[PDB]
Amino acid sequence: KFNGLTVLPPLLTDEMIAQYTSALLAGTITSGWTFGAGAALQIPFAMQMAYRFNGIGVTQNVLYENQKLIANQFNSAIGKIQDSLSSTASALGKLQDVVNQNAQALNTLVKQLSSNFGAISSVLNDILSRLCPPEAEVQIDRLITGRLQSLQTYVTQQLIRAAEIRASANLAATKMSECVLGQSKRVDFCG
Amino acid sequence: FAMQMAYRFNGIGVTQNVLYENQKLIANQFNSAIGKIQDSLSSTASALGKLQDVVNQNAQALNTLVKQLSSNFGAISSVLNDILSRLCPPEAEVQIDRLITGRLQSLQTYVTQQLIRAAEIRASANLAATKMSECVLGQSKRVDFCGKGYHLMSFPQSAPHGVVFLHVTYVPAQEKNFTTAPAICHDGKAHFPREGVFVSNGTHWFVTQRNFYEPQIITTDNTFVSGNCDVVIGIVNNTVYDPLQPELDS
Amino acid sequence: SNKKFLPFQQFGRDIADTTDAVRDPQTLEILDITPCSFGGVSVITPGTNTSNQVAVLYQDVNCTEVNVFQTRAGCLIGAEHVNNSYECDIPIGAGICASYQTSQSIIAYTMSLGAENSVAYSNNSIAIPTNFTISVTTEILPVSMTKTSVDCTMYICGDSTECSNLLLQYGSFCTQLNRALTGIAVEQDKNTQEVFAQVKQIYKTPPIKDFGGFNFSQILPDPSKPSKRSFIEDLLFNKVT
Amino acid sequence: NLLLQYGSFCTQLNRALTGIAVEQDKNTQEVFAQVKQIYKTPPIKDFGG
Repeated sequence: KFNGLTVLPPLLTDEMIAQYTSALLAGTITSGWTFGAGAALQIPFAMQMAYRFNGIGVTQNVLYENQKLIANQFNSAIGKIQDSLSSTASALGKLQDVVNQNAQALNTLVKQLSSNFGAISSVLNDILSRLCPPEAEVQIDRLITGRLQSLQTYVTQQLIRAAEIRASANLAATKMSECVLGQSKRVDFCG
Repeated sequence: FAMQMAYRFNGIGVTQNVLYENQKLIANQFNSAIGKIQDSLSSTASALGKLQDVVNQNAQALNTLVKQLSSNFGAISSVLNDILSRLCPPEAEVQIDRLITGRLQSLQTYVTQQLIRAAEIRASANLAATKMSECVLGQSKRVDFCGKGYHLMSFPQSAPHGVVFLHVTYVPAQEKNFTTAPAICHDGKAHFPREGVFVSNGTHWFVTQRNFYEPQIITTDNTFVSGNCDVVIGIVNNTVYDPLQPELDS
Repeated sequence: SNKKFLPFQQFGRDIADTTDAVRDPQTLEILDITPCSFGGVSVITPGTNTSNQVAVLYQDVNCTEVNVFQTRAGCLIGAEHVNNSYECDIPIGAGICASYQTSQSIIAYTMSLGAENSVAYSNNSIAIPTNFTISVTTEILPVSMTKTSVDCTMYICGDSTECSNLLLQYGSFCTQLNRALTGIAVEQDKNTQEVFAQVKQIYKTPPIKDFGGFNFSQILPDPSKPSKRSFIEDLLFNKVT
Repeated sequence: NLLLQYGSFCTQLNRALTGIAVEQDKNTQEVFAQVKQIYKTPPIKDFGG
């Protein structure tokens, strides 16, 4: 908090992320998947799903002869997402855990300052005001040895945990390219 | 090789008459695209940033490890041969145990940096080994896994501690608006395209393929019948030509 | 403060054992102890190859505890605010990126995400391309890293018997750093094995290069080089030091 | 002054926590910022029903 543990702000604000996921969203709706290849090409959305049904081997007469049925099975399926989100708080478990595992590892790092590590007192301003500089340099060298080990433990937890998020961002960056900007033939890669 | 690219165009839904009728055009758009790689390499030194960083982050972590030898770690001198020549073996074993405790912590910090960094390269080698198998030795239907655009083929090139691909991609360029329609009444039957979509330049209707404007007369060899007109939203009226009819007309 | 101490209580503490509130031992009132205002100082600069002019980002303060611009990352001093929005050049944080442009100075601006482009959608309008282009992009991936190996005895206790005997008391800290740096250096020969050595045989080109009119001579190997490497492989071997 | 005897243990924990904090702006860069332009919806939402 006041111990030099700053939190740097992200580069892209939450308003800018909601402009990419409108640009990635208004291109999927109006332009098919050709906004991932080259220039975005408008196509009526009833004719986009007839491409999408051709990608899964369903002949596109299934779409146009059942367009009012799929419109009511798609709109009612969006309407069940909210009732699956506005009541069940455990839906966001993978993202609340990212927030929890970092507020845990900072609040373990801050509580290491209250440990004696062999020295007579965990307050560094209480050794300097109660000991002489030949003796005080013995006590302070136990705290510096103890606290620097607590940072190297923390940074090593952060390098390994940020190597887990990068492996989960490159999985998200693959599902953004192959599954939003196109149609995937990879079974159970996209739901 | 002129027949390999006609397989490669069939992989992206472009009918191979686009290739053979434009083979001299693609030969000059492919050779001039290789010729722009060199001018993108022989001038811009920041193109190889992912590979120069692998060399920099390891010469940095060795030259931090070597500079740890010049630290006192609490002992009286960072030179170990100056403690042994200036102290007695009851006292010198106190000073040397501060250097060994300090330097061994500097190796465990270095090796832990190397295990995590070599777990990043292995995750970037298995991504390269996947792009070698799926994108050189084949053709990928995975969008933006092999360069922006519809992918045709790749060519690997070696590189200092790394690999460099040359993803040859197909990108559509010059467009036209068209009034389209998902279906066509002919005799009450609703003709739908086998491969492609219906368009119109404004007066007459044509079926054409999806990724290159190649208009064709709407016949029963392009379209298939399903149902009747009363269900499809947006069906238009047209005549659909029959190839068999003028044969039996004569 | 409003921290109502009990009449036996003297100090108020923090989570990290530092004292957060004290009671004044002459006039018995309660005083907070906030430590004095601090923050990181970041120096936004273009390269010294270009200029020697900088602009200083005081991280996470306000523009009172110090042309002078306010961000959500702190008080940015030395960079001029510009209403225009460009691509990001030197990233600051919370949407602001700085750059060195034109009479020249350092500007700071809310960055732009791309040109706005409304697609002319309607329920019966399709846009089919009439012509194409064959673009050859370049994707550059790391495969291996430098196979190092550190002698754990000669590093710590170099050419010293009196130090190497003290190192044996710690046990197998030496013989597992030589194992961990071998377990890296083995798979650096496996990463290069998996990426390149996938073809079972060594194919080679025919001597007549009639590949439909295409010209692969810029990527095929050159026999005139001493190490038979292509022309683009030789451009890559001179851009990496 | 006692911390300066340990050398560059300070100036590599500030490098390791910067090398994380840079790529946290690269992860959000790679996931979202793939579209080259910013498209926006037409004002009439007749998307087939």
